[PDB]
Amino acid sequence: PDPSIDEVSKSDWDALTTQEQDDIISQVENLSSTGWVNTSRERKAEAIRSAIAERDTLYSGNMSRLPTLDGDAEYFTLYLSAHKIQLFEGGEAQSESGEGGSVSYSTGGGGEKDLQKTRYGRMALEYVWEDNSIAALRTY
Amino acid sequence: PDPSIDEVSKSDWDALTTQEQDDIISQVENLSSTGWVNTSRERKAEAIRSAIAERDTLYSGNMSRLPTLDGDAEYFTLYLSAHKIQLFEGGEAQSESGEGGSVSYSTGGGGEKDLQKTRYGRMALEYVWEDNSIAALRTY
Amino acid sequence: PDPSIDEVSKSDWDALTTQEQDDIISQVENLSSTGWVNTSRERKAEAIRSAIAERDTLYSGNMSRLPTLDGDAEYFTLYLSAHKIQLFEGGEAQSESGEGGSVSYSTGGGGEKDLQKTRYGRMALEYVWEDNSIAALRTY
Amino acid sequence: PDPSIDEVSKSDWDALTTQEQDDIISQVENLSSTGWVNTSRERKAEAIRSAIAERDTLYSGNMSRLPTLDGDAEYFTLYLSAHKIQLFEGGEAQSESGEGGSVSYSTGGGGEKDLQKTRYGRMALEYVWEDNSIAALRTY
Amino acid sequence: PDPSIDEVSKSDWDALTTQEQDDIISQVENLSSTGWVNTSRERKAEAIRSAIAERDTLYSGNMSRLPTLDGDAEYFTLYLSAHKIQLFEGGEAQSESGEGGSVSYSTGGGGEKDLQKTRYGRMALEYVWEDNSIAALRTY
Amino acid sequence: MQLRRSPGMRPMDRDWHQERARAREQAYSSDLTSQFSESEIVKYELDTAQIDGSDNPRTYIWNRTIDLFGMNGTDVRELRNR
Amino acid sequence: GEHTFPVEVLISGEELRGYTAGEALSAGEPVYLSGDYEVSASSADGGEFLGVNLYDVASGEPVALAGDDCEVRVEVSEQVTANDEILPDGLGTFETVATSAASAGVAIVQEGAASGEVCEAYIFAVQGTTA
Amino acid sequence: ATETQGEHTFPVEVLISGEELRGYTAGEALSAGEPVYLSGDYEVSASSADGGEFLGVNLYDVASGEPVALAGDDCEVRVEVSEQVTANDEILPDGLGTFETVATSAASAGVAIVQEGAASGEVCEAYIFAVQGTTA
Amino acid sequence: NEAAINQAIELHGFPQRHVKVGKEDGAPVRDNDLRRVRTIFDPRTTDANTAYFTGQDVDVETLEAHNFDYSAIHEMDMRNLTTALGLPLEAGNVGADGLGSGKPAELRFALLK
Ligand SMILES: [K+]
Ligand SMILES: [K+]
Ligand SMILES: [K+]
Ligand SMILES: [Mg+2]
Ligand SMILES: [Mg+2]
Ligand SMILES: [Mg+2]
Repeated sequence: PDPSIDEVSKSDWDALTTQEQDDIISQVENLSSTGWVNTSRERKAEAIRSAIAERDTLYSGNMSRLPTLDGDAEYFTLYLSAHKIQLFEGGEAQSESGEGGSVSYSTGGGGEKDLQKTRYGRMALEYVWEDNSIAALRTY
Repeated sequence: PDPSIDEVSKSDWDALTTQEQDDIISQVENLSSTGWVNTSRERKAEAIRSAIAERDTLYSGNMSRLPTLDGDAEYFTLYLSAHKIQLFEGGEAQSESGEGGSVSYSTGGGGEKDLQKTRYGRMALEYVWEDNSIAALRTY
Repeated sequence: PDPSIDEVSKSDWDALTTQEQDDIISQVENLSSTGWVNTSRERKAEAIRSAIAERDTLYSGNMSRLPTLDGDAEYFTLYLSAHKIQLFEGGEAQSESGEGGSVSYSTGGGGEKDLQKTRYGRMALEYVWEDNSIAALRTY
Repeated sequence: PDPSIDEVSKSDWDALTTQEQDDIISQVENLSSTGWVNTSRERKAEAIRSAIAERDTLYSGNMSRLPTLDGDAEYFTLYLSAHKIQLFEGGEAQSESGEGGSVSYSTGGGGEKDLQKTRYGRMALEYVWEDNSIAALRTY
Repeated sequence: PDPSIDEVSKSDWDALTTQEQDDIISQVENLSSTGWVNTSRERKAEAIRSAIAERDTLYSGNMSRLPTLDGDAEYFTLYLSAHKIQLFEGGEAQSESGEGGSVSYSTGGGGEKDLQKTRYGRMALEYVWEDNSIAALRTY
Repeated sequence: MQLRRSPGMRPMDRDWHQERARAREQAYSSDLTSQFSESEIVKYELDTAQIDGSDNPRTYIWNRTIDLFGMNGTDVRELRNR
Repeated sequence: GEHTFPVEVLISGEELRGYTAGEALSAGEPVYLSGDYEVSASSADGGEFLGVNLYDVASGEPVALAGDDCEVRVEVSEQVTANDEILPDGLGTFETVATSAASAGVAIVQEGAASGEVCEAYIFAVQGTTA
Repeated sequence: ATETQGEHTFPVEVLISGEELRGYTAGEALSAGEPVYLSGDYEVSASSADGGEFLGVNLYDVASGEPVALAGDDCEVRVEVSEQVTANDEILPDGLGTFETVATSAASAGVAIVQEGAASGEVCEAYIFAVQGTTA
Repeated sequence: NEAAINQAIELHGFPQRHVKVGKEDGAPVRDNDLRRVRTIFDPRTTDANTAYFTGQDVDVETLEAHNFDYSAIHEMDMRNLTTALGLPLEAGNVGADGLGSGKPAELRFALLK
């Protein structure tokens, strides 16, 4: 995308043209085989705006003078966006069934905090020290 | 929205025009792929009014000099609102089955506190230090 | 409502006009998408009267010099009312089924104490230090 | 492939011709007997670009002077790509059933971390010390 | 085979004639009663090339001057190849069912790590000290 | 009658001096609300203390991310040209 | 807002100089010469930078400037990355040369930061009235 | 950068004057006298061939990831030049570990000024007066 | 060894305060968050009878003074050096059992004379 998702903050996102936003939306839609086609544009936009906000407010700053967002900020924001869209869609499907057959997925259910609860969140969680607390500070 | 949900108190919400409330309601409805269309306006207004009230009474103030609402107050109040609407709808659906077609979601035994019991609540919880008690004071 | 549910004690509730009570009942009915419309007025009035009484007797007074009702007293009393109505309806539905399909809710567990046992009770419980014993007192 | 997946960084991937990318995509598609043929070209490209970015940021650097990527960087990046494509498809299937038979795969996860959640991730994880922390450093 | 699989490195495999590769592919196909006949040549070639690379990078060197690949390096590379092919086919079958009957296998929920996930991996694992850490070293 | 907290008495209190000195030494800015409790601001009349960060030693101390020359903790108001 | 700023402006460097505040100024604010040894908050687009104010001052008070040849913590009004050149934004913050109408910066970002965060930067130049 | 004396080769001391020594992480293996630029958070790498990539010169040979001492601006340095230079020439990182003139480069401003002239491949003495970063 | 002892006393001879912040497996605390905690517990601002009030998720741990026998190391260094220079151990302000009196004293003083 012309502006990349890591280059824009919450106020910048609001200032983008529809096309600049649609480029980023289209990139987020690459992270699912279904593309979440049955979810409308406003909801995808809201998920991205919200992911940008959380990146800048929850997953920013430094930790023992290391960056908190240690991984690629582009893919972190896209995975955080995909996590949000999948939660607006009601969560991970553990199983799906109908006339076309049945499938059951290896989700395991061991996750209990927010980012642990979907595959996109579990990917995003590697970019940010797995939410570990390695901050350290000194007196002088 | 013209006034943003983080800019308004409980008294301000009561003072807003119907359009200013409807813009905020429309924003909250973006957080579900279903938009909770079968739940009436009054209930969505009550959920938002309650979320604003609960933010300002229950997730406000400081722990040490740090603010207790660390994340973006907009998305916090929206996720707290979405948690309330989903509880007014009866809770998370763990599983849904219709005309043969069936789905099961990876909700699991996520916890026992209020915010742990919904996907929106688990998201909101990350903005407020996950309800941890990092407060500290000293004598003078 | 004209008098708010936090502005009335049990004897005040008894003294209200039918319309003033109906405004408060209508506010409680917003907390469920169903409105509990198949449960009669007398039962909703009894639940509210009981919530007012139970607030003033069990969820009042100080712990240390902090009020035991930390959150908004309005929404606390409304959630406590909704909790009571949901218990008069038989408890939380964990699963529902018929001609129109099936749904299972993530409302499993719910601890052992009454407020833990429905979603409205779990919400109410956050307003009141989660029923914890933080009171301290001294000699002089 | 002419340039190999281990020879290209994120910016290099963007600089490749469509044919050089399609050769790398074709190599990744060898890692599943299904070839993920129902996923579109853009999604496979996104998964590879992400795997390259994630390798260079999360699985790079030294660890007690040992390189953190100990195994072959080619096959590591391919397994990390296949892991991502499999997560864009859902999870791993634990079970599949339909008109033509049923099967169950013993794809039970080794734990809650992302790489543990698919067979490709479990393979990739052996190339990188199984995500262990063998770093050591001295004062001078 | 004329060049044996233990005599070729990754660059040697790429330099073999198609017949020399097909002799080695044929040998790997003997490790399953099904021969994986419905999986194409290029997937089997990718599995073998990957097994050669992974042998030379993850299962090479010494521990206390003992070779880390203690068993026959031919059969280790063939089992490592068969492990990869079986994972490209989706994993172990735990259970299979259809018109021709049903069978369930003693797969029994094998442990968290890569080689533990299939029968070929469990065989390969005996050739490499079961992935144990018996290395020892001295100062002089 | 005058209590220790009564407004006419504050200048006589050893603690009122000591904690105002403490506040001057401990601030990074004149913006009290971001740094001190309502209790501290009222009890020690911190509006009237010349708080601005200029008397905090840590305003002047080098605190470099990579310190080759072992030079962190040095205070610039102790250099020869000061 | 919380206006959170437990921020030590100086990272490293000897190069602090004295001026008179021409208005009330705040720690980490970029400033320029508004009169004879008098300094005021920099406007946008690169005609106006001498250094950053270390600590809060009222109008007419003596002020310490972190000049060039010095290292500082400064708030950015946009996202920035290592090697970005930056200059005063007019809003009491810095922004990139790339965002501004100016062709050249006054400090070089050494540690990146998101919009409204504090970056770590090395000040290397001053800008005045060229017409 | 080397001086010959009989059989012997001596490394020249890079830093002639100045005290703007400052410490960074090596983003790659680097050798004494190379021009470098910021490549990540407190991380420096060898400068590319035109403008916008200079913070200082590396003072000693390092493996990747080691801490590096730079001479920054406000220093006089001994540096190898890839072309003939004269007093008053502005010079710029060359992309080859050397410097070259601004006149030769695609850029329009230097990072150091030549104080003593030198032939191609010889050691120049120069004063570092500026850094260069991403302006876009 | 004298330099080693002096340096070891500075690092190890005195207890040091270690405040740990946040719940274990809880929400992470960043450097700016620790800055506001450092302000409350700053040893320069602390005085002997300061009391602390906290939530459950703040721990005031201690690096204890890590006992080592620098006296015995000093005695060993002095015994090495004094004997190397031919002096009696007593010239170094160090003594030993059974060497203070009788034939054991008479001999070392005979050797010195
Ligand atoms: K005191
Ligand atoms: K502008
Ligand atoms: K050129
Ligand atoms: Mg190795
Ligand atoms: Mg000089
Ligand atoms: Mg968390």
